[PDB]
Amino acid sequence: SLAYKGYLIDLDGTIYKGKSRIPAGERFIERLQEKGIPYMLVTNNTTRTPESVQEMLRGFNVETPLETIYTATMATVDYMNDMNRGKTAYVIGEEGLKKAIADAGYVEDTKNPAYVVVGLDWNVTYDKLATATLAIQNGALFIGTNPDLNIPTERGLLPGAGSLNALLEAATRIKPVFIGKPNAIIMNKALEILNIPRNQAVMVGDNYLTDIMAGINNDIDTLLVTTGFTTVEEVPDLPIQPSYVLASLDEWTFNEGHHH
Amino acid sequence: SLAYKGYLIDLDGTIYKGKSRIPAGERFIERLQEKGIPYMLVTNNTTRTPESVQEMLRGFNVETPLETIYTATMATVDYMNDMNRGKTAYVIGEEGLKKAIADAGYVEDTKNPAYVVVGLDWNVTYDKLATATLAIQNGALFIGTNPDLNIPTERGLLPGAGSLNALLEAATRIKPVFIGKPNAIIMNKALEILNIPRNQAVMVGDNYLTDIMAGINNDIDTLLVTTGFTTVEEVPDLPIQPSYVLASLDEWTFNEGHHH
Amino acid sequence: SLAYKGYLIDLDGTIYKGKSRIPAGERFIERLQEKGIPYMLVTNNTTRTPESVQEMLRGFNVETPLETIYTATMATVDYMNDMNRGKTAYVIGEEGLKKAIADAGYVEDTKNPAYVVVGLDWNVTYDKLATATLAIQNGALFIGTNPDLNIPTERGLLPGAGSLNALLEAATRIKPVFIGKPNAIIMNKALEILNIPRNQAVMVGDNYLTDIMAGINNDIDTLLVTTGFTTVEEVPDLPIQPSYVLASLDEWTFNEGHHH
Amino acid sequence: SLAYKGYLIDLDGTIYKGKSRIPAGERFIERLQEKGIPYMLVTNNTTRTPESVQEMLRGFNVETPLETIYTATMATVDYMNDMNRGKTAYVIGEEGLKKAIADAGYVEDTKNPAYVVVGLDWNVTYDKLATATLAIQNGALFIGTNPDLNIPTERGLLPGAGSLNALLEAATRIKPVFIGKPNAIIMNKALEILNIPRNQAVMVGDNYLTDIMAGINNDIDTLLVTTGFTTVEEVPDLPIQPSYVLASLDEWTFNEGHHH
Ligand code: NA
Ligand code: NA
Ligand code: NA
Ligand code: NA
Repeated sequence: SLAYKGYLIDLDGTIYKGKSRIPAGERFIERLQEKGIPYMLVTNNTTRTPESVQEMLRGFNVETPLETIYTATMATVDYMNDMNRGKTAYVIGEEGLKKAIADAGYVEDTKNPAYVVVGLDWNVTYDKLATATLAIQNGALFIGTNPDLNIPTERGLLPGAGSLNALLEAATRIKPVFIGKPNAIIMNKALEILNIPRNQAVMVGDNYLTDIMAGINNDIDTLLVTTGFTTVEEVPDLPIQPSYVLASLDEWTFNEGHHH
Repeated sequence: SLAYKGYLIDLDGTIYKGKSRIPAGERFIERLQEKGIPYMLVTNNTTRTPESVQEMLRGFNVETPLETIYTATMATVDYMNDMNRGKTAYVIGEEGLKKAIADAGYVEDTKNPAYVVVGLDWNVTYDKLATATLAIQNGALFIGTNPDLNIPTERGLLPGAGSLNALLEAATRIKPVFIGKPNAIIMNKALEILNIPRNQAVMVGDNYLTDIMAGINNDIDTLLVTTGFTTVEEVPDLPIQPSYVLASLDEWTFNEGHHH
Repeated sequence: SLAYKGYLIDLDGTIYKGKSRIPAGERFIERLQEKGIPYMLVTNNTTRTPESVQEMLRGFNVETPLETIYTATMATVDYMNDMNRGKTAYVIGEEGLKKAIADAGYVEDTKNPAYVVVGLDWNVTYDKLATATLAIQNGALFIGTNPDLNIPTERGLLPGAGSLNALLEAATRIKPVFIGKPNAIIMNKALEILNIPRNQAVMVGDNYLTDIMAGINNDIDTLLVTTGFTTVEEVPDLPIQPSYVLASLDEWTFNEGHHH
Repeated sequence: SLAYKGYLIDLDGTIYKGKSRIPAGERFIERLQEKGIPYMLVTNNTTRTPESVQEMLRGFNVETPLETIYTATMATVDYMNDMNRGKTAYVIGEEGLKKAIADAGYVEDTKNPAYVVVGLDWNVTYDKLATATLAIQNGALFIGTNPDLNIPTERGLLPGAGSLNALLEAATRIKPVFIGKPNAIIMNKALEILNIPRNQAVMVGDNYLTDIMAGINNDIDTLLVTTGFTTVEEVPDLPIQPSYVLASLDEWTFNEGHHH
């Protein structure tokens, strides 16, 4: 009857919601901190530095150590460093991702790069896509930062990183190695930093396809909170139920545990 | 032992090859004309008017009546007119396609168009893709002009119309109605203009996935000539052999026929 | 303002429903007959001879000439005869399909058949699937009779012909040529027998994915009647609306027409 | 310049080949043992107990502790125990898999089982497939033991577990959680038993799509030995090269390491 010993937690839709608060999300982090329970904040977003995420969270009454924040950009860089294929890349994405990759020592090579890395680019163009296509055809290791097919905006549900990757997969017949949730690489790396065994951890989030499938596919218990992307109405028809479903994180006691 | 009574024929790779001649292709049309055998020239290209195709072919010693030329742009417009969903559209593509659609009376509606039509756009942008995504989500009838995943260029095999459509299918979960070869709509419409029964026609081309599958999927005999996209080396491993495989159209006698 | 000149019409779910009547379906055929309007009854079912369909329909007060009935089995045989690849086949399916193929002169070849043909087999086995896999790998022309993923039964929605084909596509990497609705081959052949131009015909049925997509994908107007597979509640969320949606075929006047 | 500290190693195609020896594979294990380097033998096969694998390996001059053997059956049971959805299952597979699941306390429930588990069944039938389909539709957690599309036999490349899963995915629209290589679950669990950090481990095998993609997708260095499924000729066209490619395991020194 041991309680969970560590937490992996989504941000947008869970701890805050766009520009709006989720006060129970703020209290969830507050309570983790008061109890001394380790956690990681795990996001597919590739546009912010961890410093920027940390500062943004202060506006929602969350003061979290820098080292608790783990983004798909960090995991992408970490994977590139591990695979050790060479310090050249061609990148499609926002400045945050491009700067992280360049800061890690990867220099732009538009023709024979070791890596082609593709995240959301709000200003993607045919020519960027053609450049990536040829580079992939020429043998670069093709990485997608995150598989999300859409990104919610004030305009509506626009194409996400996963849709841009879909164009290149169609054009090259090469499937990208996707780093972000629900895939293994970001989960393994976040678990490593958490330094708690997988069977003592819980993944907490609002998004069934990224957060909850992250737990199902990687064998980690799951807490779905219905404050974000996955609506209350959608829960009954989920093919695989999460370990827990909550309307508010205030319902969580921290006494919950695996097989407990 | 009746010879084929009509021909459906690809252009680039078959009658000419980019800026270069295929002299036996020119002689194939010459011989059709001398024998009085009806034919259509059927292309997935969406960037030229039939007038432009006709003029271009003169440079390769081919003088063909305007009415022999049938492009994926024409078939797209014809399909839109038939389906009669309304005279509004949002189009991704080159000027040739956009002008044809506007000339047909479709006015641009970026929000609630009856149709979203997607062909190759050498200058596609995130914002054009986002606009199409929302319009499709809002209920527009989503049409792809042609399914080709790539387009050959001097640079290499770049993303084609089919790859741009792939991004939108990923972002919307809606599969486009593809008009161009090897799909039925362009084939039915070309056959209609040809005015010869399907079982008395042959589809002639260089490209297995567009021309030869056009015949296999639509039940029309096929002549593969290995002067273009599908190489001589690839022929043995084709999953379904064409009705005929030729190294040069000069080998064709016009005495060939169905079950003959 | 010309009325439609010919009809293509689904059976189960439209003219009758399993063992139960749809009286307005019976009256639809009665009215067609009284008005002298040509029609075809077009079904993906591969288990009955057209004689058997004709006799069964008598129990639902429908007396229809034998030549009005066109099944996926007939269209499969017709396609095999047209493609003229040789009088050998390996077949997965029920006795009705196997007998039709043998009656057409195709002899069983388990190793090097010209054709592999796959429909629903209520008693499919690993060994039949392995036999078909090897035969396809060896170069046989792989045909699926109909693409339906499921078949409704008293037990529930069981795997259909399309699901059996899916196993073989996975095992061989070869996609079958699917004959049945909504694909072109059965539609072209039914239209040929109907002998009415495509733009003067309407496809009538209860099943969006087979009957209504048959019209959308092949450019034929569509009448969805909500007495069968596609429910009234599902209509608003259809990606492409049918030309007409009716709760009962009694609402149809026969004065309806294309662009009319 | 630290050498790898642990090994994950495929069996058939790597340590032996069907009924035939790979003597350098036997010497690879001998050398690991002499050097005291920990290893796991990781296989997608679901038909043998680890005792049976251990006995079989003795015939190839390999004496390995029982605890070094980790199969897709073990990992499937482990995952079912972890997910803790209930002690009922419906299983498609061979007796080895069925016995392991029953030994773990899962009782057969053909209607409302907590789990549906699908591996290769040499005698699969329509009725077993229909039973699984309904059980999945009814909400069971659908698990595929291993994703391999084919299984090599004396007859040829027959349908594998992944192809049987493909039928059920088509019939249900539910994708299985695949346990076996190259998926994360079997890799994480083997790594756990190995008790060596991921970045100090190497995955060794003959099969690009299962063993080498296991390393690429899960961020573990890879040794491809060309004695089995992936041929020497196929190596140049691999989309992502392994960390090492060897013609014989005799070329490996055990001085090789990560970034070393
Ligand atoms: Na979220
Ligand atoms: Na061509
Ligand atoms: Na029906
Ligand atoms: Na192997």
